[PDB]
Amino acid sequence: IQRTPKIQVYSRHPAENGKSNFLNCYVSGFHPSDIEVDLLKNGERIEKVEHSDLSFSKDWSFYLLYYTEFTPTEKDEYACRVNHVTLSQPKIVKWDRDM
Amino acid sequence: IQRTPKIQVYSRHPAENGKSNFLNCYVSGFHPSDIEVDLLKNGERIEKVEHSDLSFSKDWSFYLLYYTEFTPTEKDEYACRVNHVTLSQPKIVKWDRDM
Amino acid sequence: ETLKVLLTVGNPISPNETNKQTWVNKTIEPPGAVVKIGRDTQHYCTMNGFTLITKVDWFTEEFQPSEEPAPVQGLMVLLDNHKKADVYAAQQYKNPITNDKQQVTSVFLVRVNEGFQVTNHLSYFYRNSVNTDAVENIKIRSATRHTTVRFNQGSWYLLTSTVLHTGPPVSGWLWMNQELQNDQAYIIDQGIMHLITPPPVSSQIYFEMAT
Amino acid sequence: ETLKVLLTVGNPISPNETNKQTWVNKTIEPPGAVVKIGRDTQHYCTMNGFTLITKVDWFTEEFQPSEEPAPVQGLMVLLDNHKKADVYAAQQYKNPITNDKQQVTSVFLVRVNEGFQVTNHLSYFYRNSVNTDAVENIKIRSATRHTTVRFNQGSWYLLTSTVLHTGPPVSGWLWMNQELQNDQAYIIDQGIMHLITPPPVSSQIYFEMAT
Amino acid sequence: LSLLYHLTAVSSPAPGTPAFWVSGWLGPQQYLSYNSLRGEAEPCGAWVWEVSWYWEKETTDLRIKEKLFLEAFKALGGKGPYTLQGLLGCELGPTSVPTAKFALNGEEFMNFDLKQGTWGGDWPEALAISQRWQQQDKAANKELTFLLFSCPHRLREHLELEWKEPPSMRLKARPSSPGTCSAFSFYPPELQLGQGDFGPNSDGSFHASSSLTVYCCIVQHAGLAQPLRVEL
Amino acid sequence: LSLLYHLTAVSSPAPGTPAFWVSGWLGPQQYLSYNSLRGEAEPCGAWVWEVSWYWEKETTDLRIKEKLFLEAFKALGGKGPYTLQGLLGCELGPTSVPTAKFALNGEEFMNFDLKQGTWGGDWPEALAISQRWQQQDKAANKELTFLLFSCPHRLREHLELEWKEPPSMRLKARPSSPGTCSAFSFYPPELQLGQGDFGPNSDGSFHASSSLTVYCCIVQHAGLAQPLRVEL
Repeated sequence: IQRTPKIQVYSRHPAENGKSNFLNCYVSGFHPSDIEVDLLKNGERIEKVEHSDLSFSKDWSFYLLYYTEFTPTEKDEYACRVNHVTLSQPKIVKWDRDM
Repeated sequence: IQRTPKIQVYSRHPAENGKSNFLNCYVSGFHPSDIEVDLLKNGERIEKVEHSDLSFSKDWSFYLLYYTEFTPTEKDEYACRVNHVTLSQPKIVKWDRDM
Repeated sequence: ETLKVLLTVGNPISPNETNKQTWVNKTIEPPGAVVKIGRDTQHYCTMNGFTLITKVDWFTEEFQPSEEPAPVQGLMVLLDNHKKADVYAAQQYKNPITNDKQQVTSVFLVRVNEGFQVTNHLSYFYRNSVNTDAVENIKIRSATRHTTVRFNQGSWYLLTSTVLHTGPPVSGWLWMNQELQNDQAYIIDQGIMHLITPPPVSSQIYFEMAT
Repeated sequence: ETLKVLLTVGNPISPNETNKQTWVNKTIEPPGAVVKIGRDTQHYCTMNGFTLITKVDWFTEEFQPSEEPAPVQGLMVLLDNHKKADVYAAQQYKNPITNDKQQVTSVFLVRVNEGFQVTNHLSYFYRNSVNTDAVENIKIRSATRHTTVRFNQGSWYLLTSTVLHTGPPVSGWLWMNQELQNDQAYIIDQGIMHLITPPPVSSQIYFEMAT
Repeated sequence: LSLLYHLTAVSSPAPGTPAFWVSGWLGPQQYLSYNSLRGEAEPCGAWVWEVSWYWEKETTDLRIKEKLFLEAFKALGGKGPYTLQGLLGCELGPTSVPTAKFALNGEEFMNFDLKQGTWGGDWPEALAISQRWQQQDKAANKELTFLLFSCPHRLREHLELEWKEPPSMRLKARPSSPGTCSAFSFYPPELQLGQGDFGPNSDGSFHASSSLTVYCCIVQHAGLAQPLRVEL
Repeated sequence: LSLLYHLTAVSSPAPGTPAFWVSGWLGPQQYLSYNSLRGEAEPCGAWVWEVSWYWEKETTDLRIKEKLFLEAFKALGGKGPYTLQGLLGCELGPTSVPTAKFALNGEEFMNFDLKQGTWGGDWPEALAISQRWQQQDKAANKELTFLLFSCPHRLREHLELEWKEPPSMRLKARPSSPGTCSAFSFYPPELQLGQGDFGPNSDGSFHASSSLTVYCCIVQHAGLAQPLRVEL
């Protein structure tokens, strides 16, 4: 089968300007496992990025977390660019501070 | 076919106590034409009764009018007793003054 | 004799369309404006379903290629006291509903000998849904659209009539003239399986009929 | 080879009853809790309709008394990765719906070799009514009741699956695993005519199938 | 308006009851009566007041219709009861519109075709009765003359009906369940007001009564210049 | 709780990407990692802090699973791409409940029957792979020992998880169309609040966020003694 990835963008801690924090792009429920994910600062690719092990849920759909250590400000925009087989166009999901 | 008779009881003129008037028992929409109808004063058969010719409407169901010359009072009850093939029990329809 | 039949469904008769609800005649009056099938005045029924048939394959009880039989003598399709079609095979299905009411559906395979059109009060079956295991029945809409239905000379048609009979079950063919009943449960039976949505064009429908 | 078949309908499988709506499986998951029919993991479909058959009459293309054939090699009915029934004949019906979506219904005549029961999310088709000539479609309830359906060893069953395929029409047998779709129009076709209300007991249903 | 004849025959009339009776109408008014017991065409209503050739001709015509109507029961295989009803008449078009329909035991089964000058019908009952009437001397010929010439001309002569009568009005409140507009003695019968019903009076007028489940009532009639309100 | 292993193999991995990787879990926490590129069973999270026989035994076991998972692709007729997923583990019943299911290209097609000590399935793909694994030396024997003895005993040993972490709460009002309650860094993942979603954090905690189309928010978590309200 083939399934599209559900993408969530959220921070480890509530966002305060100036303090160090973590940014998470949780991609879940996709199949097959082949997936390409980037974290973006102002539309540019962040190179310091770590991702957890690729696992799967009870329906055999893969989930995996991309995270980076970042310092939020009110002029910096963050987003997650995800590309998959079920996507002829890669999706970019902007980061809302409170979600 | 067989059809049950619709029975209406009404007076020619608006009912005033003491004045002579006419009482009508319009039986319509029944089939076959064999029908037995009586006009009742206090549950007893009125003998002075006239009925019009037996005709039929556009659906070939018979209609016919039974009428008598009577003087209404507030202590006299009038009704119409109709018996037909479609009726294992003859129906008695009391006369409401305003209908 | 019992003949098994394979009816090749043609195009839907207007106002029926390919992927819409099937419209069937509902009312049975005025008597001259409706299609009647029967022997005499005390033995007839009024059609509800009409379906064009483009090819008929004839088989016997023993399933062998049979030739088109003669019309059953006596049965006819009439419009305003005038015969317009011959009946070649027929079958009646009886199925109990409430232990004192049975759904009786009569199915006639006819060939129109003289083209005609009628203007009847049509309707369609429907069944609502509820979020419970409660029973939902199939009923007629109880509303009617007045529209023309046309039948062509030389064409073959499948006509159906469905009535609800109260009392003890009847033995032998039941003749009964009755419109489709409002707020009354119906079950799809052997005779009205093709009256929900039109059968696909050139698809085949099977019957076991008497002649 | 093409075999024509006469299926004698038995009693409704619980929770279906004689004069109620027909309940069919709707969901296709969890995969081990639903009935699957197909060749392999990339070629199978999940059943919706189930109907007990008490007698099967076999005929060839030339309509002659045929003997019960061997199961079609490869096709099987499985529950949780275990084969529970053999398929003896099958047929697939394709009918266009929206010029880019087709309703594809697969009908399988099976014999259960090992008794089993499932607990599925059932539903029934329905069609609302309006006082207009507007089109009313047939849809699934979109609500489900979780209940057990039982299949017995040695019995014969008629299993159906209906999916909606988007794109160009497919040639050859289409294998597709898909639940019944909410708020989606369906038309009763050659494969689901018996899934509105249960066919009368001992009545016969006809098919033209491949083996 | 119209000139219509209501023909009725019964195989088993009640004792002291005609087996075949006729009523003649000119619109909503009845002018002619006939039955097998009397055998006479008799005037009704205001038409009683004036010649003799007209009523003598009608009496002989209705006797022939009586013979054919009773003959129809014999044409059918004898198995009672039977009821033959006939609707013969016409209307004065801008021309004429004839009407000729017959019903057996309440079931419409026959007419009189105007192209082929005979009684039309393919029911097994309409093929036997139409035969028997055709097998009578000049029976079909007279019917075609009546439906196409005699009835339309007789209607034209009479038009060389207009009497009006306003309806007395009453509105009363009955004891409605926890939580009636009637009109008396009006003519012509055309009148508009819920669940109204309609019926005639012995004098030739009409009576209507509509009640709504509950305000004033409105009545429109040809005897009233303008619609009139009704008060409790 | 549970001790589960997520096995995954791909016929065509991306460049610099393992063709077979494993994740070991004790409930919601991952303790083990493995992949074909490294070939080593490595600790995760707080489990990195302490013996060697246990991890050495796991590394050899996961290498055998790697050989069989790649062998499964050969058992199927070569036509890529392929994805083999496996779910092996158990739970400590009041006893034990084993789990052994496999999926081919996302389709569940096989298990490990405990009565007949082999891999069960009647699909044409499950008859070839279960054969090939059975055709390997003592492969089925070890699986039965793991699902029924090794996994339950290993869970009993570890129970001789309890760490709590209350969720930081925030409630904000976004520009709703003309006319969001989130919890950060909580553990255990069980937590209740509209259209909530749920996801993990890199540190092992969890994050949830529910927003209702419009008021206070209620949160219940194992780290909180009693449910706590939330204010804007």
